[PDB]
Amino acid sequence: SDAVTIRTRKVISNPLLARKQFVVDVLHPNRANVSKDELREKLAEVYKAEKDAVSVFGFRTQFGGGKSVGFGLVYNSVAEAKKFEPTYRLVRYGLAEKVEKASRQQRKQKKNRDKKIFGTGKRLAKKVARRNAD
Amino acid sequence: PRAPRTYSKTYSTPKRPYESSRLDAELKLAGEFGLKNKKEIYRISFQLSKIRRAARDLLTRDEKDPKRLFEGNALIRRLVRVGVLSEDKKKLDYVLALKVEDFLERRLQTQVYKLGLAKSVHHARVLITQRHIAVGKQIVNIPSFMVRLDSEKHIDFAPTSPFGGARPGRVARRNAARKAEASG
Amino acid sequence: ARGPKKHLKRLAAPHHWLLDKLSGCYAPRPSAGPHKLRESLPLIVFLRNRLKYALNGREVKAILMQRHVKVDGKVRTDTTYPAGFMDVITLDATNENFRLVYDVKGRFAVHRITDEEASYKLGKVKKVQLGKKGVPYVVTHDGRTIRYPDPNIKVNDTVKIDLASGKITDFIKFDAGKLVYVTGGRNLGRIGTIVHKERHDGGFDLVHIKDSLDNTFVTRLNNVFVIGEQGKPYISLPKGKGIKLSIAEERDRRRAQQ
Amino acid sequence: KNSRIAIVSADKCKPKKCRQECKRSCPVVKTGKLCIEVTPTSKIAFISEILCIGCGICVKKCPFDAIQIINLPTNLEAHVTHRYSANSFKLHRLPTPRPGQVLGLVGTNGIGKSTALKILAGKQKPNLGRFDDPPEWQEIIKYFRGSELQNYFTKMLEDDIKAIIKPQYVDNIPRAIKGPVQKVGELLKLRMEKSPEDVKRYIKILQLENVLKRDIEKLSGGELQRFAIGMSCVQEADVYMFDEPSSYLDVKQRLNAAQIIRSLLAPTKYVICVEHDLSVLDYLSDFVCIIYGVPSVYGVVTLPASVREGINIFLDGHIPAENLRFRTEALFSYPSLKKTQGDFVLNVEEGEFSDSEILVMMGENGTGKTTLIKLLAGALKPDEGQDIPKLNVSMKPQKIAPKFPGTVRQLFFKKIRGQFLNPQFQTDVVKPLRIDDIIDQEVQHLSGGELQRVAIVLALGIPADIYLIDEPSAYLDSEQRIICSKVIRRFILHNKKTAFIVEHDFIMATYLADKVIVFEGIPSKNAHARAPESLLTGCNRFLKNLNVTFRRDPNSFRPRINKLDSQMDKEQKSSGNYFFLD
RNA sequence: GAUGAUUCAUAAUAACUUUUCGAAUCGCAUGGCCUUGUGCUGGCGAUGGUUCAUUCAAAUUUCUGCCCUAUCAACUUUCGAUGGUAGGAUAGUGGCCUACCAUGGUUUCAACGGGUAACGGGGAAUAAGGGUUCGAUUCCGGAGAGGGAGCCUGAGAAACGGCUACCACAUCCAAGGAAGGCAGCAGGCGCGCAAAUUACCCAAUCCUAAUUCAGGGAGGUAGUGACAAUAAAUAACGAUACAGGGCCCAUUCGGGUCUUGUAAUUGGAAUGAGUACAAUGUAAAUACCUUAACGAGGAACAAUUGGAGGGCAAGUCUGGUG
RNA sequence: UAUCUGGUUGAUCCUGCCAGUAGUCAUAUGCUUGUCUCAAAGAUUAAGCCAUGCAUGUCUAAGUAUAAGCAAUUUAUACAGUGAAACUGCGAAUGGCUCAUUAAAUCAGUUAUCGUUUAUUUGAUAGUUCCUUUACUACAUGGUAUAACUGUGGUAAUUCU
Ligand SMILES: Nc1ncnc2c1ncn2[C@@H]1O[C@H](COP(=O)(O)OP(=O)(O)O)[C@@H](O)[C@H]1O
Ligand code: SF4
Ligand code: SF4
Ligand SMILES: [Mg+2]
Ligand SMILES: [Mg+2]
Ligand SMILES: [Mg+2]
Ligand SMILES: [Mg+2]
Ligand SMILES: [Mg+2]
Ligand SMILES: [Mg+2]
Ligand SMILES: [Mg+2]
Ligand SMILES: [Mg+2]
Ligand SMILES: [Mg+2]
Ligand SMILES: [Mg+2]
Ligand SMILES: [Mg+2]
Ligand SMILES: [Mg+2]
Ligand SMILES: [Mg+2]
Ligand SMILES: [Mg+2]
Ligand SMILES: [Mg+2]
Ligand SMILES: [Mg+2]
Ligand SMILES: [Mg+2]
Ligand SMILES: [Mg+2]
Ligand SMILES: [Mg+2]
Ligand SMILES: [Mg+2]
Ligand SMILES: [Mg+2]
Repeated sequence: SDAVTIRTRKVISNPLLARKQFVVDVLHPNRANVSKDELREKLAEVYKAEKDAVSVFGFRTQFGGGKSVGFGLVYNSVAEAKKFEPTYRLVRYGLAEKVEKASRQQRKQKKNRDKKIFGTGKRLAKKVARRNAD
Repeated sequence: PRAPRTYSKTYSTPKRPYESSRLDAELKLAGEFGLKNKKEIYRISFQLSKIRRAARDLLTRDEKDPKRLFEGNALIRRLVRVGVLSEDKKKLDYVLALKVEDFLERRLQTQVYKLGLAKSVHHARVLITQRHIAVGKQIVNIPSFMVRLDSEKHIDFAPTSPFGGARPGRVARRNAARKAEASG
Repeated sequence: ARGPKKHLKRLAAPHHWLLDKLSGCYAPRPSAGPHKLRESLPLIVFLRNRLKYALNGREVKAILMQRHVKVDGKVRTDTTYPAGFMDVITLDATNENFRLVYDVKGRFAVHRITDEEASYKLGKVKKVQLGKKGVPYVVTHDGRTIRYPDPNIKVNDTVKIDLASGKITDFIKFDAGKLVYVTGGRNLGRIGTIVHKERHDGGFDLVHIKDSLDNTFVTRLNNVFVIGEQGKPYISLPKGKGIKLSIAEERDRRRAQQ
Repeated sequence: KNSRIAIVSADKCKPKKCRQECKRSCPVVKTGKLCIEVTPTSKIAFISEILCIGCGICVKKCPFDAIQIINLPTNLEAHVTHRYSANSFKLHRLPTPRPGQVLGLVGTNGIGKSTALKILAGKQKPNLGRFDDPPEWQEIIKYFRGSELQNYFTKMLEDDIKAIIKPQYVDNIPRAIKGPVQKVGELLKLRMEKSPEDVKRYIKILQLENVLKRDIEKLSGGELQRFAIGMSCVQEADVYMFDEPSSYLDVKQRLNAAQIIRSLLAPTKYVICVEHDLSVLDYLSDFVCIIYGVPSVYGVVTLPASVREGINIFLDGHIPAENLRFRTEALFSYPSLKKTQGDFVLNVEEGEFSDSEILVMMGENGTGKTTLIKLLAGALKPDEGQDIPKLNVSMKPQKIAPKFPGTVRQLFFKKIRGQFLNPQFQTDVVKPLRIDDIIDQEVQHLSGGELQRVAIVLALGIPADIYLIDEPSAYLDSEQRIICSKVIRRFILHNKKTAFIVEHDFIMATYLADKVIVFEGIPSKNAHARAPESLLTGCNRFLKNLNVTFRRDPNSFRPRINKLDSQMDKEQKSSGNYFFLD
């Protein structure tokens, strides 16, 4: 860690989405990048809100190093952050948990399989459970 | 579908392939400026042809004409800004008299050589390409960079390199490793 | 074929929205509303591309569903609701009030207005007739129908509409010496006083118009919107005041402030 | 890159009117060769299979669409999945597992159907045709990019998939036990891995009731197979393989064997199996995958099909999806009168075992068919004498067991060389069978399927008094069954001997039946044998004893089972006629 | 009252109707005033509904403009061809159709026929100026869903991931019967000189729906990809041996400074291609950008493709054939 | 970026063609192939034929819920939370693909509807119906079904019923 000197820029307060949105410019000489979590900690001490109310993304590192430029959001509370931030960024921060899902094809196969049945399907099921005798 | 990406071609080969005068001219240019193929010279003659075509289209227009004034001042301004066109010669007739050595003196390769950080155009080429050069505070490794004549004061070695300091490099650190190995 | 279209490709969208040609195949097709889809501005492109209050259409929908924005005093939680010329847009968080007026480059401007001015709008009457049971009405340029109007109001006049009620406060007639706004065509965005109008029975009445720097031009009567008498307008004009500096004067003015 | 040949259709080729434009056009005919032989009087144009380069010029130059280009199997040197070794068997494609569904593999034995399942299970990681330097999983997955198999193989590395195979070799599994010795049940008990009550009770379905208490080694091949299925079914696994489940099973068990495998199916689960019997596959598989290629040289997996279309393609031998023809179109007194152990009374009943005219002898699984054949060979005597020693037996065990370091051709010297006359004698019978290939190979690492074929030839050799072929249906493909039945038939006319064949199949039985020893009786509890009843009568009795009815296919005469309650099935019980072509 | 203009908007009268519509609907909040009954009264919505206007559209329509061909000079007209009058049908205008009537309508200024390896346009390539050739294909319009024809539902379809029949293919079958339509996305056969993965995802762009939430092979993402297009490595620098100018010298063939290039002469520096912690990237990854650790120097990390009579750069060669 | 050159003769000057020369969001093919960005891609021949899977569905405080579904109560013995099925309502006429047909046809620019249909959106807009009009009655609110469900079944088989 060598003097990352995080500077927020182009700041604008958005009360419609209950946040502040800004471009973050970080100078990190003698160092590869700066990680998003350490960015969030430093921005959390700059705007004094919490860590779980700040969000960063963007972050292309400049050619030749020494600089990366990204986008930040601090929120008005972590409640408002959990109601407006996208879920992929919440599970990236560890605020939500990645719901385990079947794959997209398997869901589509199951939906087309249920398209062929009319109603609950209990009568067809009991008919095959009877005709297991014959 | 999405909007197509525009692209254009940036050079043009000459009409007669084998003519001894033009061959000896382009080899003199390539040797004096440290170029790798004839495509670079064709690129500059294409750019100069486009500039001359715009200036030819404006000089047919009469003077005091609003298009001629606007685009002549803009073209003259871009040429005096990149340093291809001198400060006194600013009259759109000197624009026509330009030639490819005026453009070739402004590349980062020959500027690094003229500032004297290089000792050759070929050393300048490899110094640029191997990232020991920084025109602002930003590394440039493109030899055809066309410095803009207030950037000439700021061409210097990169901070994150040897020759600008703070860590030697792979083969130096290896040789130091061998000599510290022999000491212990 | 076979019915109405529901999509709108990018590169087919109106050019004054200033949507960049990359980042997507589609543009937000304006839904049916008070304005024609070419001379309109959807709330998604106003909230995202002009005010930068959102980064996604998903965020524009998130803004809209908590009933923050309202347009002409009604809430309008629709993503592609066509906001058009002279519409007021109220953002109660930040207590902001915009009016959609053109800048002289021909694009919709971010014209912040005060809270007293957000209480009204102007409308150009498009037809006056008698409805059922002999009740007269006018139809303004954004399709509002107003019953029992003043008998002096003929077509191509401007009526001041109250926007809490739908009532008419006052009205500006159409003759020489009237301040106009050009909404349509090549001269879109310019403000000038009308000098005279050309009869042309059979189609496309022309009107001659000169701005404050005494530059004349002419426009069809379809694209002219009277906004008051010379001197005072009935609304606040945006920055520039519809002057149309040439490109020579424009880079001279840019080299002043640079 | 497949070899292309022009076939001419008998329909819509009319040489009298055609002006023989196919013949004039042909380049190979121009070079001199008689690639197409056709004259105006001729019935049909003939195109030589080996003198056609498959250019396709003839197809364009015909007044009628009588000519058509098809492909032929060939070595491809491309898209290889696996080579065992240098100059070894090559597996080109890999079947794609389908979720929720049964996917059947059909082909000649030795084509790589078993190789596919091991690869899918993870047992045999593919080398993509690099035996010398096998690629690691990182490289295999990148080969599979653009396919469902990439995601499927990635999951296996992450232990997201559990895949179990049911071995095709019944014989190997008794040798290897959890312990030194154990009975059947305690093997099941520890690896039940499923509550007995809540899931459907496979043990009741798989007819394992009595045999929970026997030691594993005593079990015959017939019982053992239903035990092998039971070990796979008790497992909780994401993917389920079943190699050759039909083997050593009678008709009622095979339908139940079809029933058990499908019951495993779930949306998450995968079920893929290689079954040879066509008739069971109707009730076994949603989808059918044909494998083809010269045996033990190369094998190519094809696109799947639905069963009804899939099976009909296999019988036809011409896949239409890929325009190739893979060319497999299917078309005296001895009154022993008792034997006991005290537990399973196989009371025999009198027979006039006929002269020189082949007989089936057909039972059920626990019905103790082998005891009679053990008793015709002198062994397993009756307690209270009345044992006739007259007959001399060339039998062949059901559990054939290798004990010697023998190359085949030397085993040809050791017992069966005999006189080896060229006409109608052991030289003639061998020619259809592919035993000419296997002479070099060692019998110990001769394949199980091929080991059956060597035993069949081995047993037929010594005439003795009576060869008794025991159960020759196992470990043979469909085509090999047709060849084997005829090769038995042609031989057994020439010798004035008889044979009691111990089939658990039915269709080969019906082809190789003149008189039928029936075996009515409870299985795996005291039976009762009967007399060698005549053909129409004897199938029907056994068919009565199971409530199974068979229908004669109109086009191809293939015997297909009926549904348990259906119009034909009801009609044939009422008419009394459970079978046809008597 | 309007329009350039109306038998227009609108109003009135007399009837008509087989009689259209004129709320038996849903959610939150739950007040106000009383002779106190479960009294009267009342907010913000949601859905529906007649008519007009508006918007998204549609259907017709005016003017002008299309490649080659006269080895196409006359074409249309009982079966509508051109017009007239009435009707019918249509959402409406009209030979759109019918009844009666008249004999018209197009054409060398190229009608009518034939051909097109012809969807039209924005546009593309190449051009000093003028042109010539192309446009299946990112946008706009049209048409089609194997070929034809017919129709249901609906605001909107002559709909094909709707139905009906015929014609052509073609599947299953227990022979009774049943089900079909990739010029969607992948993929296969065939054809050929000729063109990619039966992968991941709704994160973005937007669309649909009762709807912020669900869905989307639309669309995005990676794979394949020398179709074109941009930038741009394959070496840079010394020290010493080898082939050169006046001059310090005014010391005849002596150092040669000041350079220019060869070297079976030696030195360190420099760096990416590559590999890889990590972080960034991303829906999750891969890659790019950044970066520890490793990664160079002559048999290593080794650039080809065509040529050397002329046109047209480059042999006053050496073997082979004859 | 307004350029030519080789070949008819014993030599010459011409006519004149052939040949070279440069380009191609023109294709194909051969040889070769390190890096970054960007990118077309079964049009031509066959609008030839298709195994397999997917590509059109949809829920709000706000149409209908006694799932013999899941939850926890404590407002509420009529219901009231979440929520399958099914009915109702919308959507499936947009999108995507291709270029066979088509030569005053399509199309382009420019007009017209005073010659018409228009779901939706947005703005307006409906004291008149006790149809024989003193009750012939329900307007503090009228009648049937029918699905899902439950149960009995047929067919080899279908998104059959
Ligand atoms: N483990 C093995 N090692 C080497 N060769 C084998 C092996 N297994 C089979 N082979 C050879 O390659 C072929 C693979 O087919 P196989 O595994 O027997 O399946 P199938 O039962 O379809 O023949 C066999 O015919 C055999 O000759
Ligand atoms: S298609 Fe064959 S059979 Fe028929 S006319 Fe031609 S050559 Fe003879
Ligand atoms: S495919 Fe060619 S070689 Fe073969 S028969 Fe036809 S024309 Fe002859
Ligand atoms: Mg929209
Ligand atoms: Mg096997
Ligand atoms: Mg008429
Ligand atoms: Mg008429
Ligand atoms: Mg065509
Ligand atoms: Mg075509
Ligand atoms: Mg199109
Ligand atoms: Mg259509
Ligand atoms: Mg087709
Ligand atoms: Mg149709
Ligand atoms: Mg389709
Ligand atoms: Mg396809
Ligand atoms: Mg060469
Ligand atoms: Mg040569
Ligand atoms: Mg040579
Ligand atoms: Mg030369
Ligand atoms: Mg001559
Ligand atoms: Mg001569
Ligand atoms: Mg030429
Ligand atoms: Mg469409
Ligand atoms: Mg409304």
